[PDB]
Amino acid sequence: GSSKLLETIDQLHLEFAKRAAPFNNWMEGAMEDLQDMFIVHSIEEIQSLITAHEQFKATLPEADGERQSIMAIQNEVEKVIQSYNIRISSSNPYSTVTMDELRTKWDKVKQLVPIRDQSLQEELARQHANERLRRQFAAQANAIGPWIQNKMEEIARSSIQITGALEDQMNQLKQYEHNIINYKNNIDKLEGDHQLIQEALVFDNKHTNYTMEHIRVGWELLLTTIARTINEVETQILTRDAKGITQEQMNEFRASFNHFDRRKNGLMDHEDFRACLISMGYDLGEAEFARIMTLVDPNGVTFQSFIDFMTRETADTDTAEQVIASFRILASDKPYILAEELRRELPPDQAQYCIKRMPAYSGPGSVPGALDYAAFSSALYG
Amino acid sequence: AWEKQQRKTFTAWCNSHLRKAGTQIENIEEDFRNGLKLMLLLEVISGERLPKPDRGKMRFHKIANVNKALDYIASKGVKLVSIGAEEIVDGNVKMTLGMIWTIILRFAIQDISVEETSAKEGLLLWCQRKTAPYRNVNIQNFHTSWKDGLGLCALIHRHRPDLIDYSKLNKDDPIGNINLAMEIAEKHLDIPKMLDAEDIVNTPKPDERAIMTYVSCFYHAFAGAEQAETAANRICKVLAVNQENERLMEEYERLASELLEWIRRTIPWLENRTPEKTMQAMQKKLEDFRDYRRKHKPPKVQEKCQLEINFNTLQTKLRISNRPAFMPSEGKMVSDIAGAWQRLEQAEKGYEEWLLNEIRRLERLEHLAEKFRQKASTHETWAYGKEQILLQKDYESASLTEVRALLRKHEAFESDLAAHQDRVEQIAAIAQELNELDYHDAVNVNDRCQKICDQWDRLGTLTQKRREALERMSERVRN
Amino acid sequence: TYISPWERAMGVDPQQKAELPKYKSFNRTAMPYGGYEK
Repeated sequence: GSSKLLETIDQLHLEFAKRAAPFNNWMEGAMEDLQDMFIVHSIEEIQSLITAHEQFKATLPEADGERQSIMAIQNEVEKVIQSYNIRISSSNPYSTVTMDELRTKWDKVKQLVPIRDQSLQEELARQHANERLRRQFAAQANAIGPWIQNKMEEIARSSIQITGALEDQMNQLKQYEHNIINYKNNIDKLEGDHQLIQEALVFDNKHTNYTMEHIRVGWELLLTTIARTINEVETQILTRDAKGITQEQMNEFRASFNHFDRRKNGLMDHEDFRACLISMGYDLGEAEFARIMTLVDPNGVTFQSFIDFMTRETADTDTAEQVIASFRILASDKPYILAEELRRELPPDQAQYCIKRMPAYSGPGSVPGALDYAAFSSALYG
Repeated sequence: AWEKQQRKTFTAWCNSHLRKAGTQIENIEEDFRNGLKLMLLLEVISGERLPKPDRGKMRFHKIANVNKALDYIASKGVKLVSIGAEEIVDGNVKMTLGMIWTIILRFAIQDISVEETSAKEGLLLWCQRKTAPYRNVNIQNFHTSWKDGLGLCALIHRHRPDLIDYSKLNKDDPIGNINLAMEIAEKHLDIPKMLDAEDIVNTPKPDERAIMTYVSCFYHAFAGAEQAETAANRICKVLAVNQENERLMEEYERLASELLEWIRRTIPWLENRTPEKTMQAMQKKLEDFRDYRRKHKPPKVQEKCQLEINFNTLQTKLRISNRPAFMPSEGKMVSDIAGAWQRLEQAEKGYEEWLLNEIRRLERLEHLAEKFRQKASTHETWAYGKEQILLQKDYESASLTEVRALLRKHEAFESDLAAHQDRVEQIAAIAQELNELDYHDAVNVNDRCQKICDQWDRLGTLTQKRREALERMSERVRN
Repeated sequence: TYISPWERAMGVDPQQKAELPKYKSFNRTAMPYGGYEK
């Protein structure tokens, strides 16, 4: 009877339920994973996500075919219940997922696809711009980093020169310092690139081995090394000029030092110092040799030290006994001096420092207001 | 003529040094006879201790004292020329005058010569050196060159140019120029008039011993005026040296404490390795550390190696001037300054790296916490939805036909539930990572995840409890 | 070589790159229609 005509409706309703239910959770799983949150720190990580999205976009025509194939069964159900006018609820007793539900959910999947590729293309652009910053840093750090190392070595070499001239060493150091002052222009520009990288949240640079802190430390080291070594030259000149020896005579001593140097690293000494004594003066080499062997070092013969020990025996300086005698001739040969006397001869500016800092005489030939220049001058020299 | 000039000069020279001694002579050939005035004159011009002169009332006493004074002249060693100790007491005019010149030469002419030339050569050289720029002056001998007396006025311009009008003086009046030069010397330089002008200019050759005596007193007067220069240049030397070294010593203490204090406040900040709750706060910490390394440490690096060059030059200036070494304060020492700068640098190397490694770990937590929030809510709604359709126990009113249809509808509610298995697994996995990474809200993420997992278990058992109810209905009508 | 007053005073001798923790990215990809193998 009607059990044959109505059986086809049941076999259609079960084919719908068995096709629509798995397709529904595919769309439910696609709607969620399509608008999923991502974070990448490599160009390969965005290239893999864009590849996986192109694979999803590729199967969409096949998914639309199954979408129409599932709605074909749904339409054919409403077709045969209209064709044979059999009163029923027209709501699939097996699938609780209506055809309208699968239609609106497909529209949602359709709208998320253009969003996902525009968000992946935005992050690809971010990753491509970030890689440019990574490369920009490695371009300067791998050039500035080793440059600093070279100026460090150049300065370390100029502060260990055998052919020492001091005035030539100062002009060479003033040009190594001038190279540093015109290279800072590149380091402050590198600091700007480092800021652009760390502000882009980038801790990734395989293109370089040098960190910014490696350059920051190296630059401070170089800056404190040029300032240190320039002062060394100024100190050697200030002590040489105070020693009284002339500039040409100093270079002459450095030249005589250089040839009597077979050791090179150290000063050629022992019988070579005897060969310096034979050039000038006569004999006196038995007590003078023994004194130079004791004068090698007071505590634990040196190259620079040899130059200092030759210029040490020639000693002539101005001390306290010279100024105490000069204060006595001021006081007209008195063991004390008056405040009135100090301002009578000395310039008023320099006279007032004495009348204030000079102590009480209190000696054998005592007198009120008598200043003691013997204790004032002997304190100035320790 | 030589005796008239010796008598006036050697008397007023004796008077110039015997005014101090408290006695005066009038007749040089009579007052010196006893030897008392001669032994007193030697005590003053030398300033040394001399033997005791016997009073000389007796004839033998006078000679005994002249021999005492002449025995003192043997310590100097000066040669004796036609001189007798007896003829001094006798009153020999040529002998006494010649002996006075011996005394003037040894004490007022030999100690004058510093160019190792004895007596006249040392005094003449000084007269020629001091009268070199003067064109109208010519000094070659101590007699005809002194006779004009225009070079004596030039000598007073050589040390006091402000006191004399050199321009007015000419050779037309030798008498008046000599008179004027002796009045200036007597009224200001305290050199009494020993040479008479009228007598010298008339005579063709004046006595060299008398002229040399007058010049020696002029040299002696200007010896202390030029000695003031030695005293001024040495006091200016040691005062400028001690004032500069003391100023530079005060700048070391000033710069050492200023640097020491900046290191004191930037050391705790640099060694605070306690991270913040948000990546925004730590990224802020990185920018203020970036400002420190770009605009705060670089000048303090210059002031550290400026303190080194300043201390270096300070110890050199003291060493080259024989002054003792500079000793800084207990806290502002060399080892204390380098020691504090060493403490500062260790803290700054870790601080960079650490800050990034905190920023990155926060970056992940900030993302995974938001992702979890999003996945938890989309599941919470889905789970609530499926929970209610199972709570509707409307299946008890059904026939075997409706029951078998309801079983295939519940079969779909089972397979679709199993699809959301890895969704719940993902929620549990990303909450586990927030707990392992010490997220600040990992106590409330664990509650939201535990409640979701405890409900998912009940959802699953309730799913299988309703299948068993439908199966109990299908196998009921079957029999 | 050339001694410094600063070095002798403090006690000078007279004669002489970060591996980051790796992370399990929880990035998810939507299932393409059919299977995952294609």
